[PDB]
Amino acid sequence: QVQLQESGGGLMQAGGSLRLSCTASGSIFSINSMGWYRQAPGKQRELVATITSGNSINYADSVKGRFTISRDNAKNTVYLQMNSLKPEDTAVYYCNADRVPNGYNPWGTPNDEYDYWGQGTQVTVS
Amino acid sequence: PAIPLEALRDKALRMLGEAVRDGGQHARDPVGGSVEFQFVPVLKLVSTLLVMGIFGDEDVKQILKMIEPEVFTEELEEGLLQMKLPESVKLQMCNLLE
Amino acid sequence: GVEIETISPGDGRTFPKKGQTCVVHYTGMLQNGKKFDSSRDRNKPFKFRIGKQEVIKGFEEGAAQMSLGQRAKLTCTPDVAYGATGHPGVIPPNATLIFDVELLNLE
Amino acid sequence: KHGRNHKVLDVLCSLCVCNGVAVRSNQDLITENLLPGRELLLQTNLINYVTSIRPNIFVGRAEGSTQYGKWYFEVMVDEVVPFLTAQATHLRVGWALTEGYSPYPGGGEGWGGNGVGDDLYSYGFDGLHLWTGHVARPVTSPGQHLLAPEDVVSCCLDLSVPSISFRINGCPVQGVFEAFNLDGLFFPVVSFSAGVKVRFLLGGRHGEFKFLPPPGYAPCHEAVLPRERLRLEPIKEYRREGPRGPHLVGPSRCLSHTDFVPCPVDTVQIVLPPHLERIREKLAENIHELWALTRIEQGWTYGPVRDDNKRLHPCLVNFHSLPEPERNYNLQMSGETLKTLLALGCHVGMADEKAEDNLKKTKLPKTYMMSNGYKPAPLDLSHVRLTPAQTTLVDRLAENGHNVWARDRVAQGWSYSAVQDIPARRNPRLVPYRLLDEATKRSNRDSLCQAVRTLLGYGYNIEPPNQSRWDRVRIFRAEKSYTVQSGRWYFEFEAVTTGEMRVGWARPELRPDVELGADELAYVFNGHRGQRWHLGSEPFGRPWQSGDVVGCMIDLTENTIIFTLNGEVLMSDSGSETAFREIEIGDGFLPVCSLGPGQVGHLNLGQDVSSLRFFAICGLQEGFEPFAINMQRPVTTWFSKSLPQFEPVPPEHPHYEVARMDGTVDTPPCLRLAHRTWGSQNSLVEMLFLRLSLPVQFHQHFRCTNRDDPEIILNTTTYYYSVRVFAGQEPSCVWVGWVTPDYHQHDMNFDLSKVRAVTVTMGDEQGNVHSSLKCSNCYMVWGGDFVSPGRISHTDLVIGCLVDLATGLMTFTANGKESNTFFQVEPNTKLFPAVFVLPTHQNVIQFELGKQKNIMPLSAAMFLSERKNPAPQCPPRLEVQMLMPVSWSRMPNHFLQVETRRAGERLGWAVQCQDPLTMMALHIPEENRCMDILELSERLDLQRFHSHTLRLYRAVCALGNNRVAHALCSHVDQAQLLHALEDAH
Repeated sequence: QVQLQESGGGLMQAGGSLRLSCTASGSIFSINSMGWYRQAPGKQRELVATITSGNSINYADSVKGRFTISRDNAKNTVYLQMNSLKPEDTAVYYCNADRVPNGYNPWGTPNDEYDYWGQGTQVTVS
Repeated sequence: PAIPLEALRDKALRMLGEAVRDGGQHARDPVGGSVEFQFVPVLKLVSTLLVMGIFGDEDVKQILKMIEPEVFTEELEEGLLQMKLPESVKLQMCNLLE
Repeated sequence: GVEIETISPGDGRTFPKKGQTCVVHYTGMLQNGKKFDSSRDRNKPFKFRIGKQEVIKGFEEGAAQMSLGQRAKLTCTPDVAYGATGHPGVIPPNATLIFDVELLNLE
Repeated sequence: KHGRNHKVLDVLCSLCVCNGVAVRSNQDLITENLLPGRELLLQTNLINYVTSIRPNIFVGRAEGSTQYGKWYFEVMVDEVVPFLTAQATHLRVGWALTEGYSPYPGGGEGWGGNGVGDDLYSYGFDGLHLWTGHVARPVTSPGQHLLAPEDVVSCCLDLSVPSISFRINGCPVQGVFEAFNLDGLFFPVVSFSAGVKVRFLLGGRHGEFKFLPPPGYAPCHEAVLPRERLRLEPIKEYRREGPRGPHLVGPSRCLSHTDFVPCPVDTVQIVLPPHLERIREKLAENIHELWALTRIEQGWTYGPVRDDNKRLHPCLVNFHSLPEPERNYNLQMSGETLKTLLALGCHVGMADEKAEDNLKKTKLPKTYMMSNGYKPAPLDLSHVRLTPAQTTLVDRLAENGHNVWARDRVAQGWSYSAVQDIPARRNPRLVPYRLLDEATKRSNRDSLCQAVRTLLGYGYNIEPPNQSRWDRVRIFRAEKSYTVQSGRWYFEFEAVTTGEMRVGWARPELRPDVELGADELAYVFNGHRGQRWHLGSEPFGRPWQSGDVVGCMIDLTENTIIFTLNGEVLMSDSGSETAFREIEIGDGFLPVCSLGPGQVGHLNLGQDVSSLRFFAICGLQEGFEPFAINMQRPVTTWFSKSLPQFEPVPPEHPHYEVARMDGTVDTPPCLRLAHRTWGSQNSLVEMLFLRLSLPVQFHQHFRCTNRDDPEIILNTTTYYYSVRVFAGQEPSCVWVGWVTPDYHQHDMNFDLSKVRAVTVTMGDEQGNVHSSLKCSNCYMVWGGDFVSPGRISHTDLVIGCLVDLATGLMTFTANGKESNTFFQVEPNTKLFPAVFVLPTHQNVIQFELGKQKNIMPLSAAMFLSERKNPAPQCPPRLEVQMLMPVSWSRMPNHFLQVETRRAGERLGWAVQCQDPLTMMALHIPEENRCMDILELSERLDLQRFHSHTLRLYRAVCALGNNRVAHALCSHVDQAQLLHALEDAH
């Protein structure tokens, strides 16, 4: 099983350096992508800048700030640095792994449904 | 033991009436498996209640109609003596006439 | 001895006293769930007055203890239900009679 | 000691009265001796019907299943009529198991009117009682009262640990059922009597939870399957209503817990030919082309920075130009497509090497190229389309793919729900691909359809590669009271649902086990295959169509039987009009029909010519009387009821024999079992269940706590019996023990792991448990223990069993070694000795009914007369019985009308019933089972004994014995007598 353990997201003043490390331990097969999500208390989990094994970074409307992402397949470790802190940015962050690459899948719903979320961590902005 | 006389009287009277109608009609499913079982227990019950005296004057008049509507009339239906009957029915009806 | 067990709550205030007649629709069975009495099929309430002890002590005390509008179960030992003196043909000499009684229309 | 015979009753009547003079002393003695016992004598009493309705929600966890396992629902009761129809109104709410819960109208366990919680497979909560296995245990509640109007009952079921819990008016119930078997699926169920009005509350749109669900539980309304819809339906039935009238129905096919678990086929392990780097590359290219065209059709564009919102393709190249995390993803999905194809029985490789040369692609205008340009020409695949075999290949590939995905989900912990809840790790697709709806199947197939289209376009070498009989057969027949042995009779059968229907005429000696047409006793016609069956089968005519009517008709004037379809007379192969000829009258013939699962059809005997259709075409103008025309009351029929019940040894059984040797010196009386045809042709082997006819009952109060000693013999309570297992019989598949009077497991693959067991735990308000009672339908010991305790040894295995009726404990010993398995029971419980055996040799087992030192033999336990005689005896009544799976029963004349609908979103589903219905029950004391009095019409021996018993009642009541008359009034009631007089059947 592909279990993603996530640690980080310390609380301090706005602009404090926050680096989150997620490692995906499991079968080496079907490990080509790495998504991130954030959900604040009482709202939906929106997608963070998602990086895939070819270091392909896909940004969205929620990447406002600095969200330096860096992955490594040698031990399936990915570091997301949201070192910029804003009052809206407070959320529980989750790290996701899946076989679907570059957010696309000609295969279809099976591989699409082949998602593997993680335990995640908490991030608050003061 | 005390049992409601009049309710059972009316129940047995209507049982007797409908049994007489069913017997007069040709039915291949007789009550109790035969005409004997269809009538004789009912005749015993009615005769016992009649000698008991629970039956009223109107009920006795109705029983006379069951026996023979044309002979017992006051100023189509088949009389109870007209159709073929088993010997047990014959004996019970003779007891009634007695 | 005797045991009482309420089944559906009643008024709770009108406790019958000596000199009153009560009507009950009861259903009595043996130890192994073997029915022997019922006023539900007799189509008549059972009438009994307290003081004349014309009924077994267990039944009169069970009726006296509880109030109006109450249905209950009475476990009456032979000791209060004819004892070893039983009835020939029905109520076995050694038998704890269970009754499902209900109290209505105190006068 | 000599059964139930009416001649002894005649002797008793002669003792009572003779020469018009009655001996009052003798009459009183006989009365006091036999009436008060109320045993060894048939008993009847007034009962009412009970009807049970389920919520059509099936939940139950299993290994690899997708069930959540924590469910909760609510029931509201607002109209209760106390003492309706001179009987307390039945009303219970609870859960029931899909397997083992087989209610029937009338009869059943106990005295009758069984509800939920009257069987071990069901568990119910009354107003202040807990019902399980026909056992009621009082439970303490803040408000102790029966089900009343304006009452709320909340039921919560947990499968992770086997827990059932209830709550009344917000007050939790401190009595919970625990440690029950989890085999099968559990569904809500409410049992009720007349004069009831309730509403379900399943959550969501169908009902509302007035109280919050317990944490970790889920509403039951979200457990509905995608194609399934919420609708109240009986558990199983053999009849239904329709526009023409009564339509008999067959078995009801239902899902199982093993259907929920996904079971895939391994594909990635299998190696593949070297075609992968030649032709699978081109297939991957084609998939890239079609995918790029899908984006072109969408608003997508070729922007190297991947942005779904901005519609940008990361590669932004006509050729897919995808990197290793992308190109290898595509290549591996195509490789796994070929692996799945080969694993599911098909081939992988080439068949035509010039086929891809014939492929010419489809050139498209430059408008498809947008931004950087990602238009690859779709390779034309119209050269070879999808054959039906190829479509089956796509279906199986989609099944296997979604199956492996679903098993991965289950391993992750994904649990199925009707709605899609990824936050709770739930999908509507978590059920297997076979269990998916047509939408999801289509979504998981269309891409594979394109892939197989690519496979065909290139011209590949791919190419596609006992008790169940009674469970799938139901039988109905006319009553044996209408055995016509002459005349010309017509009757019609409409088959609304197409199936294996077998309708025709059968002799009165038709065994329930024998299928119609397999024996000469019935001249039936199975038109599903369009053949006629009589001691075999033979083609005849053509198959019908859904909704066709067959005019089954017979002439004993001509000794023939003919079958006509929709007014068309069916022809044989030779062209003969008559289906059969030379049909001797013999013992007569009766209408009969045989239905399969999920099958419905009307049976019109021909009582009314106005409703008799096609009679003019088929029967009329040919002199053929419609059957049962002059019947006034509706014709009573009989159905083959599938319920395992023990029946004695047939002395003419072709395979098994029982001998009765007793009185031998230094050996107690014993019953020997032999296999007549073992080691020969047609030597059937299967698990055989046997039990002794008479039980032993524990004392009503558990008030305990060389030359045998006479005082210990007189004062002892223990009882002993042994079983001798002969050499040749394997000591593994041998079982010895006791069975409750409600054991109905006719399992050919029987095992001690299959016995029912449930723990009833009673606690206080504080939650501290103070009762830990255990209930089971079988108290019997493991045979692996015997084989371990011991090549075959010539010493016969002696299995001894000791039971204490006063203390209530059970101990087992094997060849003088005391096994560690102990049992404890409750007072006032009766158990039957029983052994379960596998035929392995000519001589297998032998019941030894004897005694040990200071131990009293079972003869005293069964018989009161021999209660103090130490000599062991085997009276003729004590016989051996095995379990018959299916027998015959009588269908009720009338059926209850319960009206159920959906009142609304807030009100959920409204269920109401107010129709009274009261039949008569005849209860057997020793067997603890009841039957309808009308069922005795075909059982003359019991009818004869009952009539002689009534004559005995009159004899003891004769000559104005008023005390005896009063005593008889206690047993035989005024209401029962009045209803007997009012009865017509």
